[PDB]
Amino acid sequence: QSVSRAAITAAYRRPETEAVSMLLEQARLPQPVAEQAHKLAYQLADKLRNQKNASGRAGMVQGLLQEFSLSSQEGVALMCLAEALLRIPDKATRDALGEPLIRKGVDMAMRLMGEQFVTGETIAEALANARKLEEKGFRYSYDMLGEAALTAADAQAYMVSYQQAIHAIGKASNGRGIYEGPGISIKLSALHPRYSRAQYDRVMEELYPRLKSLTLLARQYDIGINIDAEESDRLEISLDLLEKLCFEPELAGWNGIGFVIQAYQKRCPLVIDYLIDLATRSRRRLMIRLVKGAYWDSEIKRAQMDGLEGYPVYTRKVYTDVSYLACAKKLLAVPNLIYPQFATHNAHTLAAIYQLAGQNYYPGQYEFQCLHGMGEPLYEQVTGKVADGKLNRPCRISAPVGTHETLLAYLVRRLLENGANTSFVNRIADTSLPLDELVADPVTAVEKLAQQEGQTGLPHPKIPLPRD
Amino acid sequence: QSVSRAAITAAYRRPETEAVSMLLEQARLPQPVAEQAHKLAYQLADKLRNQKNASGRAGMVQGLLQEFSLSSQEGVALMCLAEALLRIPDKATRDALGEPLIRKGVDMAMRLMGEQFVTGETIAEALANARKLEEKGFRYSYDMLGEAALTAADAQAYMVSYQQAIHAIGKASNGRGIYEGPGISIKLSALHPRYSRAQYDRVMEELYPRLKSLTLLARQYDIGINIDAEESDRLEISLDLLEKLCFEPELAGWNGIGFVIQAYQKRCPLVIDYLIDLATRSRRRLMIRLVKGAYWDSEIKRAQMDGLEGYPVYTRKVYTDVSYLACAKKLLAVPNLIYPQFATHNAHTLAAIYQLAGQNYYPGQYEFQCLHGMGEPLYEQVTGKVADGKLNRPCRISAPVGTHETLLAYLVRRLLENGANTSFVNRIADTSLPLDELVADPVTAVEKLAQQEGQTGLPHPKIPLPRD
Ligand SMILES: Cc1cc2nc3c(=O)[nH]c(=O)nc-3n(C[C@H](O)[C@H](O)[C@H](O)COP(=O)(O)OP(=O)(O)OC[C@@H]3O[C@@H](n4cnc5c(N)ncnc54)[C@H](O)[C@@H]3O)c2cc1C
Ligand SMILES: Cc1cc2nc3c(=O)[nH]c(=O)nc-3n(C[C@H](O)[C@H](O)[C@H](O)COP(=O)(O)OP(=O)(O)OC[C@@H]3O[C@@H](n4cnc5c(N)ncnc54)[C@H](O)[C@@H]3O)c2cc1C
Ligand code: PRO
Ligand code: PRO
Repeated sequence: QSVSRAAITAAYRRPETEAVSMLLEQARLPQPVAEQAHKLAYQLADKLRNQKNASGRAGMVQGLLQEFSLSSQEGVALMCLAEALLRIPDKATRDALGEPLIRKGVDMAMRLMGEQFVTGETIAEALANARKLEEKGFRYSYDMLGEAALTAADAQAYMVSYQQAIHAIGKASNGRGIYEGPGISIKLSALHPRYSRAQYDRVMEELYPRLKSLTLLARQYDIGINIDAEESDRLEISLDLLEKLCFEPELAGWNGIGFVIQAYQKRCPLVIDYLIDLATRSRRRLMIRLVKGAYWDSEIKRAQMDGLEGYPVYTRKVYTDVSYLACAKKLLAVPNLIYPQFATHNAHTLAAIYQLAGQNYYPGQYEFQCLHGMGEPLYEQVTGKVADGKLNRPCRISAPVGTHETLLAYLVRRLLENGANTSFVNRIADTSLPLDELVADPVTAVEKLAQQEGQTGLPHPKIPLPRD
Repeated sequence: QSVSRAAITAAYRRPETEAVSMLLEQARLPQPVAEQAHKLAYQLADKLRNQKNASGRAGMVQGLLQEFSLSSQEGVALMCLAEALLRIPDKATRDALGEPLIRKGVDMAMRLMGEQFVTGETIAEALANARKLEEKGFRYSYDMLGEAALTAADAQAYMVSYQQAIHAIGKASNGRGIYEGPGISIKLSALHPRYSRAQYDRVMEELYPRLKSLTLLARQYDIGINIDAEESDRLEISLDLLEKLCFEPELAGWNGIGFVIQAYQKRCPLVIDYLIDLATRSRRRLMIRLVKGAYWDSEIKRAQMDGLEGYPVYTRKVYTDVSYLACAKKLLAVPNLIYPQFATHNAHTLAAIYQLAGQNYYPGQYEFQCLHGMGEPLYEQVTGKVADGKLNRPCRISAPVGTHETLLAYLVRRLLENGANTSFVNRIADTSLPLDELVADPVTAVEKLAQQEGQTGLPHPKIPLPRD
């Protein structure tokens, strides 16, 4: 292994106290930036939570809930009475006065809950919905749903669907290019049967030609093509496929190759070192999507079943936040080698990146990204003209495309993300949680914990090492 | 009285069978137009009701509500189970498994329900919220809340507030003119103490100088100034004030004077004849807002208490719809004399006007109008580029401005409008009412009734003549 590859391998499951301790100073926002990040986060979160005055309206209630000392069911009864009285037109009059059931229930609940996250059933239908937000400065990346191909036929169907999508998106793009125009994202698990346990030689012989073919096609249309990151035990093979791809003669001089890295992995900073080296050696700018990570629940369960030395991911959410900030700094440092794409729905994460990116923004410096159905509310404050009170930073929406038959795995990941009490999108709905706690700085949070617990970066109390 | 004024007076309370019979053929859409109106209405209503697939989602439910023959509380219990099961991260595991209380209650319920209809507490705050929709082709008219001045001081305060608003809107308009730029609306009841019973000589001596002053000021900024229509027994005096205003030398050649007429009045078509004559004599194009009418409940109660020969308004909602269509045709016929502004939230009314207005639309031919908090959803399909799937017709939003202390009377009118089972905005929420019934043609509805009941335009069965 190369120096940078060896360093990745060695960091696979290193102890959390150690990993978190190393990240801390790399993630720390310089005091001035910290404060600007705080103010911007607070404001973003305020406008988002209180768009329709959901807090000021709670305040008006409690103001009467005390002046009369009434209960919940009490105050409501009064409002109904007041409503009925307001429907009196004249003021004077008002004044004077088996298993299939279960199998189907799950299918239906998935489809009902899933609609909000799907852009369209077909690529043409998704493209049709693009202009509305593209006219406002948003960009799109299309995500053909369907993964973990089980058969050769499965993988073939996915391959054909991706090709068709690229032709369609590429015709829609119409020369707009990899930054300003739409792109596509692909899952390697979709292109090779039984990817989860696939061996190196079969992946190269079979998966790679498909990856190359799609990438050449994307390049012909000059659209971005991004490789999604999946389970942690596929990181290594994904790097081998990326390595090989970046040295294809037909791809020389083209900067449309994109790759996701997951901040919840202890390996993330080390993967960045490798990528910086790869960009240098292959003479290109890589489009790098920095994400926190979508498979956390399964990663913990997987590690606990394999009874290994440790976890490949962090066990406290705040450590993932710290990792993301440290990694973001590393990416922003090398604008000649990387085009960073900062995927987040978290107002603080967004504000911190906005500040870390420094003065003198230019369009091709970086972009934000979000998931359809989750990020638009927040990024409506961000993408757009400064005169209209926006930040004038581009956001690319990831737009799932497919029918109910391909929706399951993606939906479950969205359920987990939205429903977790640690998630920003969950906590911002909790009007009992003060904005300041919601946008609290992750580094300072970690230092608080370290003081209270006796050392930095201890694992989650409820998540012991697999061997315990 | 002039011929046209005499004809108004004589129509004040004419029998509904007679009034409705006269309107019917004036309102009838020529067969071809009728069908295009139907298709457009249907489509507008479909997109509005089913924006987030609220009907297709009901269809998916009932499809299982039968395949298992489960009740409402039953199906829900299943969805919760299916939701909990979808939160299992791994598929294998999932598979294997006193009076102040009342006085305050009314105040609070008003403010809570009222927020959705108010644009801002102050004119500057309302103006600040303009760009978002003005950038999309919407226009605004600002409605300083507060009416029925009881004292001389009250009316003075309203006068001062209107003046300040005109300066602010006029500075915001910045030369955009009466069609493309924002304007203001005023209530005469706000400018004169105890307007409801005010005598002709005192109104002219006191109200008129204030009306003139505001209109001259509006003209200096070249912004529209619209006179709201209020209770029916103030129609006559409002016409006298308008008559006088239109002959002011300082207003000669200026077409920014606006005036509301209420289609639910039997007098409406006759008022149009008068207005057409007034525009001719005073040598101007009048901005005429055709509305159905906001005071129906009070009008019925007022007439029943005065025990007069009949009602000044129709007693069936469908007759008001017919009156509006007939009046709309009359207005569209005289583009040199009137700039018609068609206020409606009703998809059929809108579609019918769109068709009646004929081929070869030009911006200054007419506009649509709506109330803030009620019309934007519908007009998002209407105002905008044809390429984006819109109708490319302008809509002017009426935007209430003021604090909770001025909100009461307006809110009650909105409660009545929204809550009435006869209102389009109520029925469109009723997913059990088929789109075709919702957008049913009013003339054909009236003819159906006439066949079933034995004659055309009979009063509402539940609303006898006041003397019964
Ligand atoms: C355009 C786009 C593309 C994406 N592509 C991928 C992809 O290819 N692969 C993928 O894995 N994800 C991908 N993601 C999504 C992603 O990783 C999640 O949306 C994300 O982790 C949420 O981060 P957040 O800052 O919005 O929310 P935040 O609420 O700030 O953080 C949320 C989360 O932190 C983590 N976490 C939660 N609990 C813990 C814990 N106890 N210990 C340690 N970490 C914890 C998680 O990673 C998690 O989702 C993509 C997202 C977008 C917007
Ligand atoms: C910009 C703007 C300015 C306005 N200015 C005024 C104004 O100065 N004065 C004013 O009075 N209104 C005014 N209105 C509002 C108005 O009159 C109501 O919003 C309106 O009547 C609703 O009509 P619609 O076509 O949207 O709804 P629809 O549901 O199609 O019709 C609604 C209604 O029909 C009528 N109605 C209801 N029941 C009956 C019945 N049993 N018999 C006969 N008629 C019935 C009513 O007039 C009523 O509101 C204005 C509205 C707007 C948008
Ligand atoms: O599949 C997922 O969950 C993430 C989110 C978009 C694609 N990668
Ligand atoms: O006051 C009302 O109710 C109507 C609606 C806007 C102004 N005239």
